[PDB]
Amino acid sequence: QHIQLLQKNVRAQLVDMKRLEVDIDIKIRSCRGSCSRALAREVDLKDYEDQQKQLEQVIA
Amino acid sequence: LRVLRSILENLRSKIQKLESDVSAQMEYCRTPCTVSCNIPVVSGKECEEIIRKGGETSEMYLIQPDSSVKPYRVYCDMNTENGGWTVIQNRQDGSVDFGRKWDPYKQGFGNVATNTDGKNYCGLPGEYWLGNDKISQLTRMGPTELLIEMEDWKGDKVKAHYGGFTVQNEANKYQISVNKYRGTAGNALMDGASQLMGENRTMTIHNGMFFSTYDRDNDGWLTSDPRKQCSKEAGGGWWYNRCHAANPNGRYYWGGQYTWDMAKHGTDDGVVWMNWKGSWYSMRKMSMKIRPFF
Amino acid sequence: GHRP
Amino acid sequence: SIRYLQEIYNSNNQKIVNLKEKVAQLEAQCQEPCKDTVQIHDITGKDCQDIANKGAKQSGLYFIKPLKANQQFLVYCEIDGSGNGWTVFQKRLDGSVDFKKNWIQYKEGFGHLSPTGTTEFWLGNEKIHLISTQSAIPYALRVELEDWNGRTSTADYAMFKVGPEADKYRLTYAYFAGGDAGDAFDGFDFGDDPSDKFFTSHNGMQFSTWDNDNDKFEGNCAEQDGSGWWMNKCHAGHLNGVYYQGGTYSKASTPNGYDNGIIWATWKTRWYSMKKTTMKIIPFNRLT
Ligand SMILES: *[C@@H]1O[C@H](CO)[C@@H](O[C@@H]2O[C@H](CO)[C@@H](O)[C@H](O)[C@H]2NC(C)=O)[C@H](O)[C@H]1NC(C)=O
Ligand SMILES: [Ca+2]
Ligand SMILES: [Ca+2]
Ligand SMILES: [Ca+2]
Repeated sequence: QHIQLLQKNVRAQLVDMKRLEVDIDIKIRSCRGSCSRALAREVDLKDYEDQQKQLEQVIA
Repeated sequence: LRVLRSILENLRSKIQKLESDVSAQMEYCRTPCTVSCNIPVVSGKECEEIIRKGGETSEMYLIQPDSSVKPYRVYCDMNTENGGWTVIQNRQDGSVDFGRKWDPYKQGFGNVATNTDGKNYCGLPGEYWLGNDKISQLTRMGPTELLIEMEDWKGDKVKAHYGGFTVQNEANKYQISVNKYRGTAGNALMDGASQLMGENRTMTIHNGMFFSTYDRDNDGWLTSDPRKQCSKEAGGGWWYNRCHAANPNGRYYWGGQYTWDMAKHGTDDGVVWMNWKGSWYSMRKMSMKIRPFF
Repeated sequence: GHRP
Repeated sequence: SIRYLQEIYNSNNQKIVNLKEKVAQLEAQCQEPCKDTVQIHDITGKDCQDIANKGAKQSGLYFIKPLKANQQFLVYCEIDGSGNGWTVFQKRLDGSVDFKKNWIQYKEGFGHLSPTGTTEFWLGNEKIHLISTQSAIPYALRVELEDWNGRTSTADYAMFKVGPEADKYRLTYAYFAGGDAGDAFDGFDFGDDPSDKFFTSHNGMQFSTWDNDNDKFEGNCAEQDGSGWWMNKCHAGHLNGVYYQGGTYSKASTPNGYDNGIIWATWKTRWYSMKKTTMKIIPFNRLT
């Protein structure tokens, strides 16, 4: 009851994070041509996959 | 269902990282990147005249299309198919933001060129958009052809050649016109996406369209929905219709393949060329070069 | 130089 | 645990809202392109001297547009503390630029221009002609040479003028006006042959390139010595020659066996190549 809608939210927060993670990866990359040095990072969206796919094995 | 705690934990931890990264970069941005592009002596109206005047190397040059126009910088490709190519648009590493407003697309933005290893001249092109005023003026000096090139993350490449290319002035919202196609990338500009059929296809044709930026909607998608325009936040400026088969000025997704749940608005706003790789694939390399036709 |  | 995942959700969901703003701030910070150290000054005129007269004080890149030219062009101006504005049309200093170019390249120019005057280049023959003959005002040419030991010398020529393409951009001047580098344009008495000095002088010689031979030799000087120059048969002064690190070189270091370095026979043996070279012009009345 307190996890029926509560899980419906974490579902959405995974999507937002996935987008934010990607959006930031793009914005930071676009600084490579503006600033002195660039931040070498790596977006592990694989982790996100397991998360969201794993969340469904608790929705059904 | 208590393992849901590890999920929120994972995410909050993710935020700490993201916050640190953004912070570091912001700190790195306290100072800008620099270049020292000493100017080649040989100059001319555009790159075609320059290679005819002996400028055989691909690098940055100064051109003055008209005595009424302030001379400006551009990257000249003197090696691809007969040379004499004036680079109008270039993507290759995602180092430049292309999700800009009308004025930047009008004036031009990005890096024309950067220094090679140790050389005192900028022989490598950077990522940039020459500028709609400049592109318009160049294409209207006389018959102009356009060469569009792209490369995927697998290393294969294709091209789309347009024997005729014209961009009207700002008063005409930079209307684009292209004809005489030939190539391997698929005629996305004139025929729309090859995966579509009927009307869904014709509405993805770029030929004839006006230019649009997320802050200036001139697309072919008439209506009155403010959140439903072809060009949205972070999206690039392009000759959208309703909406696109190709977008060289899209967001630079690393790796190529991308999904709707990665996109800021759930749309394929990447560097796309459907006629070749489909709707959810972002090129590793994309560029646009023009030259006087003969 | 000179060329004889 | 019933209301624990109520906070870890709303708390970091809030952080996202705050982060997105920091992101928006980073975005605004990365809109500008890299800063380019080279810039072109605003002031312009018929030549560097005209520009120096208008108040320019810094040596650097400027556009000039002689009267008869129908389009302006970039040049490196050397402005000293005495209001003199020299227009440099040639510079050698490290061998970074290949000077084995054809007629058109020597006509339009090649190499690069730097605000700091630290690059090799050849302004065009057409431009050199437009500048030195734009009006009735006579010009002067100053040749600056530097050896591999830091010693420098100069050679001045009064009434300097480069003709139009119709006359093969012929080199002409009225008279050597002094300088410790010696008048190499007057040719040099290298050896036994009595027609030595005569065939190695440069005044009145047309310009030559491997593909446009206009010299006084049955052969092709320009092609042999791999350069573009006012060849006679062939030269005593050769500033557009092959750059040799260290200066010293021999006939053994040449494909054709001829002295093709950056020479000035009146200052150094023909087998000694200059480290730095500068050919600049200014209105004559400016030296007097
Ligand atoms: C034209 O494209 C549209 C999609 O915009 C297709 O029409 C409907 O698309 C929605 C999704 O937006 C589907 O849920 C509907 O089922 C589609 N209608 C059907 C059943 O056709 C349309 O199919 C396309 N037409 C073609 C083949 O050109
Ligand atoms: Ca619209
Ligand atoms: Ca003799
Ligand atoms: Ca000859």
